[PDB]
Amino acid sequence: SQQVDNIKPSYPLFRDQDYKDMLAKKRDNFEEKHPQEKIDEVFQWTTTEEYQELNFQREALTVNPAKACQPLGAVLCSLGFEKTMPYVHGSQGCVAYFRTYFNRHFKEPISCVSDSMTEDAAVFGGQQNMKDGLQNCKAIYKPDMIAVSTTCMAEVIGDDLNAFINNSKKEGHIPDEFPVPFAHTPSFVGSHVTGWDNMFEGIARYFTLNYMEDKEVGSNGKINIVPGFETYLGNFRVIKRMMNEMNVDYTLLSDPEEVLDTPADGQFRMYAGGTTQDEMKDAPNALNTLMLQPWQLTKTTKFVKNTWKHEVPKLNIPMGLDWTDEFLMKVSEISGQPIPESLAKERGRLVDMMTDSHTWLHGKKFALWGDPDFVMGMTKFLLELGCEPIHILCNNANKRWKKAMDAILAESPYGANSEVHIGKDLWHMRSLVFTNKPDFMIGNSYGKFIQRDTLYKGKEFEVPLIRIGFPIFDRHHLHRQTTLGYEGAMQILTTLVNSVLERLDEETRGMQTTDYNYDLVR
Amino acid sequence: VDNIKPSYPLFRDQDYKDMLAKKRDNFEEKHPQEKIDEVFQWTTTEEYQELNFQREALTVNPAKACQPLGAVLCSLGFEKTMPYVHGSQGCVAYFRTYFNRHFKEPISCVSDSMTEDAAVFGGQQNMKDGLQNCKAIYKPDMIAVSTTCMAEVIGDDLNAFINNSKKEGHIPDEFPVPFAHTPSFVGSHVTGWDNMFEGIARYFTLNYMEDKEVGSNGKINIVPGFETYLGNFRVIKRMMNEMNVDYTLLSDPEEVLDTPADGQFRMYAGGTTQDEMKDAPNALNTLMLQPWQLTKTTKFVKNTWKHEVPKLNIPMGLDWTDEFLMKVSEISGQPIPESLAKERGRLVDMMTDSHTWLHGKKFALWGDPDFVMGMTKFLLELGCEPIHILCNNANKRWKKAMDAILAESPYGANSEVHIGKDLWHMRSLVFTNKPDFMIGNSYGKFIQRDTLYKGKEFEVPLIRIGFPIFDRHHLHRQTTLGYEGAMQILTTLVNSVLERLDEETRGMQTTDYNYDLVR
Amino acid sequence: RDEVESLIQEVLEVYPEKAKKNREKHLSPNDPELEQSKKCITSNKKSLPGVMTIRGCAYAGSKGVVWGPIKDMIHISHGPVGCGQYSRAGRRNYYIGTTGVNAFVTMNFTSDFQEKDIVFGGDKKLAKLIDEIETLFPLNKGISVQSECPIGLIGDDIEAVSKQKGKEHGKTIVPVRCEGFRGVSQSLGHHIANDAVRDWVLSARDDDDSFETTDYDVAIIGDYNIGGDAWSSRILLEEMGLRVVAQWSGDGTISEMELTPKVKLNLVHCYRSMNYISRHMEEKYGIPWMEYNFFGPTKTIESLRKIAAQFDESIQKKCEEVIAKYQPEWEAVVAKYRPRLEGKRVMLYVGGLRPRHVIGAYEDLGMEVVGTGYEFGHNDDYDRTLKEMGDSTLLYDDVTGYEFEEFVKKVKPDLIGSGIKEKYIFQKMGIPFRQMHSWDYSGPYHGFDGFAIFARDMDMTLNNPCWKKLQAPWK
Amino acid sequence: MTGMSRDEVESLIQEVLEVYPEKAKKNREKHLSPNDPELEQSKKCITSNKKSLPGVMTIRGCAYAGSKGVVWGPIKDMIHISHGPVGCGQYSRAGRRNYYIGTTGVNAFVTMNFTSDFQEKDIVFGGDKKLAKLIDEIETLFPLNKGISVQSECPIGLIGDDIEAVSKQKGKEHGKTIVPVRCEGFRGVSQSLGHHIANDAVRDWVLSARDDDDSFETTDYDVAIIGDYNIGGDAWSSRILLEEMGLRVVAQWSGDGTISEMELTPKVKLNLVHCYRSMNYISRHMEEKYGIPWMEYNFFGPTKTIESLRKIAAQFDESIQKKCEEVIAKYQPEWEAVVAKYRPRLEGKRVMLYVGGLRPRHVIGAYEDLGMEVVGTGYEFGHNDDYDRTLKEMGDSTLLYDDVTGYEFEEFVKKVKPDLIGSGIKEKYIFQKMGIPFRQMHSWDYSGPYHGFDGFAIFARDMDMTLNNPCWKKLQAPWK
Ligand code: ICS
Ligand code: CLF
Ligand code: CLF
Ligand SMILES: [Fe+3]
Ligand SMILES: [Fe+3]
Repeated sequence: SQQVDNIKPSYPLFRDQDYKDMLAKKRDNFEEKHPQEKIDEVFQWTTTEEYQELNFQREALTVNPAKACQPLGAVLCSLGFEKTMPYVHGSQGCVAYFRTYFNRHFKEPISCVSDSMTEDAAVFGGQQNMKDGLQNCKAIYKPDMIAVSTTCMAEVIGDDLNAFINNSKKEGHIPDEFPVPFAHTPSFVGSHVTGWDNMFEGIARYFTLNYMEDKEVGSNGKINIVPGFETYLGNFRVIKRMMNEMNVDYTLLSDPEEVLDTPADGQFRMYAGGTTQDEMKDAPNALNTLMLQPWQLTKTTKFVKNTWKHEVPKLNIPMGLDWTDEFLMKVSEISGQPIPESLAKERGRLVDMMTDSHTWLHGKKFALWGDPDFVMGMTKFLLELGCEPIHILCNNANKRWKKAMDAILAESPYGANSEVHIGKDLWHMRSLVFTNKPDFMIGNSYGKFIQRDTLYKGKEFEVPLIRIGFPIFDRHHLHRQTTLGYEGAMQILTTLVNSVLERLDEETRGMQTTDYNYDLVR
Repeated sequence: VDNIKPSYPLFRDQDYKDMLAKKRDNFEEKHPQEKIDEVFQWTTTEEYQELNFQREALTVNPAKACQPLGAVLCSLGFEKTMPYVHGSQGCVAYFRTYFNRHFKEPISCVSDSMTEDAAVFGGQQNMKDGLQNCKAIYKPDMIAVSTTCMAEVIGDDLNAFINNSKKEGHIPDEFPVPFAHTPSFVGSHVTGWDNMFEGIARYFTLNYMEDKEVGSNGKINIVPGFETYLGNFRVIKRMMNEMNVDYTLLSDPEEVLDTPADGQFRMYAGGTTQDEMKDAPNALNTLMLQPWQLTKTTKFVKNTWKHEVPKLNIPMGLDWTDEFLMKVSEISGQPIPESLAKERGRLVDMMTDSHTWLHGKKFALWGDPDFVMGMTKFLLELGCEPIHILCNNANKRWKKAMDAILAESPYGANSEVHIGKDLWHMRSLVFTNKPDFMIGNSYGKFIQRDTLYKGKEFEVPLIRIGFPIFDRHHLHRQTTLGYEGAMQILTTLVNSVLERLDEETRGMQTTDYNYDLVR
Repeated sequence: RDEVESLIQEVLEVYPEKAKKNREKHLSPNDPELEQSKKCITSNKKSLPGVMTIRGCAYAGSKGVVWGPIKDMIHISHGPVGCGQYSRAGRRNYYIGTTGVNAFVTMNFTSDFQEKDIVFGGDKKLAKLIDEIETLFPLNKGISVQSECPIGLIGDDIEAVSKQKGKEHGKTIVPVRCEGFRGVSQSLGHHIANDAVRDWVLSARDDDDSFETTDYDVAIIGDYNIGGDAWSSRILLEEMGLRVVAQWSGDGTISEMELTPKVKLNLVHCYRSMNYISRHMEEKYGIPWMEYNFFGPTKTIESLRKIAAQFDESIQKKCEEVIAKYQPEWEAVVAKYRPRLEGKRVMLYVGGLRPRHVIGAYEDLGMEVVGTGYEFGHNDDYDRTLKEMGDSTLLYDDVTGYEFEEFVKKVKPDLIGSGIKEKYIFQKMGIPFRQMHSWDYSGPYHGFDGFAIFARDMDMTLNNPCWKKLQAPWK
Repeated sequence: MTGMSRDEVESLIQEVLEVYPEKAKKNREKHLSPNDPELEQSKKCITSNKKSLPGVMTIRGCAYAGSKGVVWGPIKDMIHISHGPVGCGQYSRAGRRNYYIGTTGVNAFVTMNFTSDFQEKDIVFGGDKKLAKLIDEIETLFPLNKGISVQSECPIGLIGDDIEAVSKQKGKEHGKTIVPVRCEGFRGVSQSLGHHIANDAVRDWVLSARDDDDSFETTDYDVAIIGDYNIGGDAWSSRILLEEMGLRVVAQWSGDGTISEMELTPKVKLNLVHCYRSMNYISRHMEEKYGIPWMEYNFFGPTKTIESLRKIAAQFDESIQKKCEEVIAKYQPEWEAVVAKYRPRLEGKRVMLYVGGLRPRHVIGAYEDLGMEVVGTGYEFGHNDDYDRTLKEMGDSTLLYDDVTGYEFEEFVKKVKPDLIGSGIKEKYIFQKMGIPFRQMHSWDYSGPYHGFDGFAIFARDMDMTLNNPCWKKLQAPWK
């Protein structure tokens, strides 16, 4: 039943007694459900150390991975270039998932096309799909550039992207001069951040590899910045803002912030902003290139060092306090531009907030997951805050990354109780937060199911989720936030301390039981 | 060790529970828990609310401060200016502590420590010694004098006292000592800000109007009023800079309330210069960011500076930020840049992206008159229903304007505006006509505790927007003005709905359906 | 209307000659007097390469749509990590259970294929994975292996692994060859998933008559409980005196599917996804199946009476009792919201059922559907749409991103109902948008209780203040 | 490195005094002095309890803060009216962390702000009629309150209001205890006079309520905790130790205190005074009238706690003394583990303290139990007897500052260079900007309790957390 002035959505509607009786009858008569005592016993078992041992012994089954596949990262990289259409050579189901995935995180239109390879292309190849798809995409959406990646189907059948695109231009389906950079992005290798790295390297080598003769390092007086797979708009904005503050000429290659934040003013903009082809062409002329996320940009770093002859600095992700200092000083050294007093004031304000909030964050235990560079930066900032990241997880990191993380934790007294897990999913994380409970989780929206599980064991066992990372689906406009620089550190610091304070208020709201310590002032 | 428990988990141990139970049962002579429960249930009913709204002498949990607090904040907005409260020192200790806990920053303010001796002979000697000591010790460029209620009750003449201090050599004749009478039994803290600003503006410009020409410096004055969000000062400056509009933000405390921690303490930082105040009558116009709390300043600026002072609402939400930008554009002749149109469009895009989770949501809000009016206007723009609009400071004129704003919107039909009511009135309102959320300062946390105690389904979560915020950190850095402020408010509101929904749907096998990954 | 054909001609000029000639077959005005939609529109063909098609794949239609909602079964996304990750908890097929213990819908079980699995096969990895599932999730009641694209390309044999492991563990393991390249859309995923149900689950209790049966046993087929849609439909059916033995597949169990061959009537809500299993059950067990529509009071009342006519007079008497009981509720909803929605025009584009099933609900609020289309509807889907849509009204099969935008720019509807991939495109243009797949995370919309939510949601979005504020006042 | 010599401390005192005007410098010179442990009377080295100099950033509050904020407000079952304009009650609302157990708004009212909210009509024509009507509304809307206190703010004593007459009439009318407190903020020089006024209000209106009442059963081990305000549960950590010793804590006020506990105090055998400054007035009265001995005790740090517990137990029979050794032995491993964990990370650190009237000397033993040295201390409103007790508890040639100004305390810190500063919220953010770790000695930085053995673990954790926090090593920008 529905009251016209109290219309209930699904959650309060099905908690009505008539729906409760229906569901109980359905469960008891037809569902053949396991008895609730057995269900409770099994759930209690899944929270124990014995279950965790079996959980971590598995080698074939992945449960709730914290990673995506390569072409998703390639699409995001392609979206960072001016009037560029992401084009995934392969099956159309992948593109529908890529677009939907980015739709739900950014709440924005996501432009990406497939050439709809089917069972016929499984035996004959996707050459005809490439010729028709490139011609149709150019004719319909009129991009200045088509960036081609691959689905796993095209990779498994061994389609030659270079030959297919060359044959498309020779047979007149697209002009010979039309830029069609390509990258093989196999989804059974690496993760989405690997696809971003491959796509950027493909675009960079498309525009510069055969034109290195007239290039001179430092002739345009700029600094290239490669962000990598980045889903926070504020991270693109904070880097540009800091470079403008230092009066440092820069080129942000793969800049998607404009197209991922178009205004709603009565018009739809398929394209907005993005790195121009002239910017990519002139990139070898820069003084240097900075990898914002060096752990996911190894193929790009190898290409830039070997082809552009840029001495890419060994810079960490500019996260927290120390690494933002190192990034700013490295930018200052390369460009010769002094760090302005405004940035020193911003750093001092971040230090002031660190001082103001240190009592509520010291000793706080965190389990975190995400992409390798974000996780490393988050761990570094947590150590700077006196927090203990006790469960550091990265589904898509290698052993070299784990070695660097262990060195970072060894440098800090607050990393002594820390364990780094690589190649582990969020079902592994669920075991970790049950057996060695942190105060909070830092991760994407998939951690909400871990919080539900820990709450089900008990309120005193619930581990609240702090939503930092990708993807964020159950909150709105968090993609506008910043995690890089002093501004990003301030936003992270404010989120962390107020998560502690909000959790403490929830624990102390109980009248006459915990309402002492329900302090007005914290 | 390894589990050192602070107060909350420590006293929940069984040994402390047994101790507290024995203490209550043997010595406290407490009312029986059944009677306590019965009385609490009574205080949540409509019958209690009618008695609650019938009181005329008792105020319970007010949502306002006293005038000198606003005067101190206004004084802090001027360059190297020491707030100086003529009166008893207990007021200044409270003013500094109040601002210390909200801004998490040092707050400079001095008292002349008027005591029982000054209750009979006046505070003239305290003024002479205090001005001399304050100048010699802290070396301000300017001393802004307000009053505690003690000095106002005994009728101390600020003008005569400061004049006698200069005549007898305790301070130089040319040293600027603006003053304002700020009686705490009149108005509220925002009234003190208005009085202090009018006193400073009058001090620097009233006797120097002869050579002033309106619009000769080509700038626009901005008077923010009592503002405790650093981002509000920042957003106004940023918007004027991107419009290439020359402006003068009078009473700009942004820098001194956000000094960096770099091994040095800065008692003074930034602030409106005395030349800026002196040249203010030469501006094209003056804009009151919070016109309802700036009436005395508005009257002075219109009648002395001969500035038109357009009837502008607070630049909050979408419509009123549009009006502010178009009024700035009209006065300065500078077109609104495409960057601001893009920022407005992004705010509209977020309004579109979040409208399904905000439509129909019921809010009880309180705070200062202009912030409440702007919050109500933005809530109506979002399709939300502000059902309990409370303002302890506002007059009947403000209530009339709010009723007109609500009458203009179909989402204001179920709205009631309360003036002269405190947060105990608000507690009854959220019990008898329950909103989904309350927007207010940290004092609302006790209302949430009460509504949770009645039941989880009755709990009204508090969204912390306003002043003061004591139980959260660095919220004073955020913005409520402009498109950026509207975006921050929207993000806070929609994610408060989503976080509350996740809390209600986290229960495994009971409400874990609708615990959606995608919202 | 010649005007609609003129619009179709104008949007067609952008395409190259080969792409254009293909697309004219998929756009046509609606002719209610036409009996066969083959003579006006063409469907279920291959998507043109290089266009922003909205369609998914066979894996999305099998794992996402049919198998995934089965709560007591673990569904392995067999292959690389991508497909299972993007489809994890994305459909809102509601269920009741303890996730990770006896329910696994919002979970992402995957084999996470690496290069070694692509090069040397993943049959051994699949066998090991099933063992790990048995150890770590012992309360699962069955396992499905949803093949992603590489599985059918590297020559893996998941049927042999499923057979051996099912006998070894005494479990039902369903190999589904739903490789995303197999068809042209999610539609073939429905057929592959339905055949997997028939070949591995449906005949489990053929020689088992222990389940007690009544004359009023029904099974809901093709209702995936989107926001509790099947629960809102089930309460109406059981208030009518019927016993809903099974529902496919939202909130469904493996045992419910095994009990379906014992019902008296199969109520098919989504014909497109589950007509395969309904025809098989009619030919094998003799169970009649009928299509029903619980969108809006008018369709719900008609379907309830049509269902009750399949039983004795006692059920028909209870049907009039249910209709009378809910009559004040939906009449109050209409009285409240029809004045705010009367005359508004809607353009719809959903998958294989909703482009035509929701039309009556819109017409109950005074609204008019001035255009509709299917991502993967067949000719029989468009046959059903012809009479449910007004004359000279736009129909678009497998509409591209460009075509749908151009149609909206000309038709100018007051509301668009479509998927998440076009939600934010038309919100930029200032047209109110309602998600017709996830119900914009609201719902349910089925039954009488769902109609109140539907009318509230249409009113909330269409009449939202945000839509009057897209133009800057100074522009 | 040796601590500052006496000569260097006087030299530092002279330098800070230079910028003062001559009249101000002469006054301030009497309030700064090196510590002389060999000195018996602090009058000959430092001067206290004088008027604050005008125009200086004094940290002191007012008599209203010392009466309403300190003594009366923590009484949970009583409603306390901030009689006057809205400001005083608003700034003191829930700002102290006097912990209590109750249903707020029903039977407990500590974090509540009851005020008469004076307007100009109440200033001009008086607020006695408004106060009478206000008390009626309190009775109607809060019927479970067990008493009412009228805390006068500054205008009450200036406009000639008569709150004693209103309180007497309304108390008879409602059968309720109404305590008029003339704690107008201008009356004294600090919160200290607020303590005396509040104590006299307790004596004149509450303490005699059961003089002819003997129904309450009494034991030989009855004690009352006087002047413990349960800051973060301080009195609860102290009470558990006393009752483990076999004592019965009949009364504790004001922290978590009730009006009935205050009325039961004249029936105890011993009055344990933690804060002498705020409650020595009522303790002397109870000794002179009821013959109850009172003794000062210190539960800061294990060394002071053990000494105090043994000294308390010596006031009773051997059974209490035996239980005292059981309590000391039971908690010995707990605080020794705390010392073993945190003393290595705090040994040799130097701390400067500045709190109101008790904590500048009471917390010194806890710091010394952690290996730390207090190189400077001072009082906002401590009297000469407060400084008498500090002399022996404080190191030789150590800076002492009475009613220190904002300038003076900053200049002292710049020269002494302490590793840690313990002071109020008005000094917390000044010294954190200078890069010196700061701990609030009033609110315990919203941590605590610090009393007793359980409080010592929190205290050592808090000192280590702030002093050794990584934030302090990053104050300087690397490029600067
Ligand atoms: S199954 Fe089909 S696309 Fe019939 S794949 Fe799709 S939950 Fe649509 S129009 Mo999403 S044939 Fe169901 C459908 Fe309709 S996922 Fe749902 S809304 S009624
Ligand atoms: S059409 Fe469908 S969704 Fe596409 S792959 Fe094929 S079954 Fe799957 Fe999968 S991991 Fe990523 S998303 Fe693909 S490239 Fe492969
Ligand atoms: S010394 Fe003390 S705190 Fe000061 S007034 Fe006097 S009793 Fe009170 Fe009150 S309302 Fe505001 S804060 Fe004052 S100016 Fe008056
Ligand atoms: Fe958006
Ligand atoms: Fe600060």
